[PDB]
Amino acid sequence: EVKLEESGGGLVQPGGSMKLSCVASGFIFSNHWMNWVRQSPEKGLEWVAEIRSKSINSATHYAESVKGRFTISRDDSKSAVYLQMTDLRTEDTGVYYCSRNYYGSTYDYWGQGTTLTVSSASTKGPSVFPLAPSSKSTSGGTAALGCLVKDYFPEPVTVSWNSGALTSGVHTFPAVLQSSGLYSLSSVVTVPSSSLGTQTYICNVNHKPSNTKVDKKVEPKS
Amino acid sequence: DILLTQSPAILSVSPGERVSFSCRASQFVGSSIHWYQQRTNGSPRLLIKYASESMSGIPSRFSGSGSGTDFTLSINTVESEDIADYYCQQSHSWPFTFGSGTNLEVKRTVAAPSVFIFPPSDEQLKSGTASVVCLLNNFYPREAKVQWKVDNALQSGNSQESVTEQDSKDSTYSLSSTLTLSKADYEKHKVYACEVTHQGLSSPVTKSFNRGE
Ligand SMILES: NC(=O)c1ccc[n+]([C@@H]2O[C@H](COP(=O)([O-])OP(=O)(O)OC[C@H]3O[C@@H](n4cnc5c(N)ncnc54)[C@H](O)[C@@H]3O)[C@@H](O)[C@H]2O)c1
Repeated sequence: EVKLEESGGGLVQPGGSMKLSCVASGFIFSNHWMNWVRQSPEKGLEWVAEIRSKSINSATHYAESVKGRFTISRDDSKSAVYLQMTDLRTEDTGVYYCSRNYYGSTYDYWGQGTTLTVSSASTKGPSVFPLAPSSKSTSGGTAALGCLVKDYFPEPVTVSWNSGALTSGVHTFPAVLQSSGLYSLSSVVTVPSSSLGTQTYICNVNHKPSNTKVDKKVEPKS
Repeated sequence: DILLTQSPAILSVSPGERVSFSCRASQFVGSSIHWYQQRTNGSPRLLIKYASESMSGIPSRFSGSGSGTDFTLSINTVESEDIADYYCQQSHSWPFTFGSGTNLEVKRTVAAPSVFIFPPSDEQLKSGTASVVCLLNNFYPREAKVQWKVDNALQSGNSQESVTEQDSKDSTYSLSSTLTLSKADYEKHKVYACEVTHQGLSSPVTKSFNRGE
């Protein structure tokens, strides 16, 4: 199985620098051309940079919008491709995908993306509060519970339930920017009302930019 | 550079029907058009290479055709699993470019939301703020109205909504509405109520609690 795994995203001030990494497995890395492709609401999917094989001088190519600011490199001994970004702009904000292109044709494998935010605001880790079920959160045989993940910056946060064992019925809402400039979101799940007080429900919140890793047990109230 | 135009940008089809996505190139690209599917929170997945060649493991209901400048991705029978954004990409010449994407919505029968209200946690109240959350779960169509009433006084300017993308398993939406007050203002009132109207509800649904019970 081919896997591509990016890392290094986060928050940086305008004009700043940041290096993204991607580690590949499942193909002969040194033979293939590694790419970064970014995605934003405004520009959609956008090819950023490519580095080809060492056999053809590890040749690099850049989109015109990043040329002179970004440098793509590879370490074949680590099966790694890197994107060193400098002089970053607000409009460089977006999700950055590691991707293989098959010798100038399809992007036939993609990573999961790593998020870059270019902004002058500061990192802030969230507070996590339970959305506690009762009877006004019980619709017959179904109850709802959740976690409120409030006042953080930048995007993203990830929320899992019971360390990933619970995925059915989960809704993690898009984050909303509050007037304070901080994000907030809720993650909810619907469960059998009979399971309240007999099954444990824990939301696992991770906000990497603040090194926040919180597990919140959500219990019915008093 | 070659511009790929995907129009319409939004398609809505009933389950079981055929749908076609359009990708038009501003210059000749031969057959070098590739199609990708990107589900919500997911990565692009290559479906069709070179206009018509479906990748291994792609369901047989996906096909592609076209050459020159006019290309079509087709899904013969549409299931809710096909809810996604669909992108074309050319590799006829450098730099490679992508279309802006077309979103697929899959219609379904009307589904009224299940409604739930959540008081603010004791934990958050110690921090001087109260968030009250109203959840509308698994409804269709997307249009819904949520109103906050505090001792029957209609609230304005102190709530925000968030809606999920359409669910690829049941074609529904879910919505959260969060009312934010200072603790001082929260403790000045008793009845907190979320009132919901939706095409599937024969009369508006109110979920409420009394502060401290
Ligand atoms: N001249 C060709 O190699 C050629 C010609 C036509 C078609 N193809 C197709 O291309 C596909 C893959 O070809 P391929 O050569 O890229 O890999 P491969 O899958 O054919 O690998 C075969 C073996 O060659 C060695 N190899 C390949 N690259 C190496 C490297 N950098 N360092 C050390 N050993 C290496 C490895 O031992 C590898 O297990 C195959 O499916 C083949 O059918 C290749």
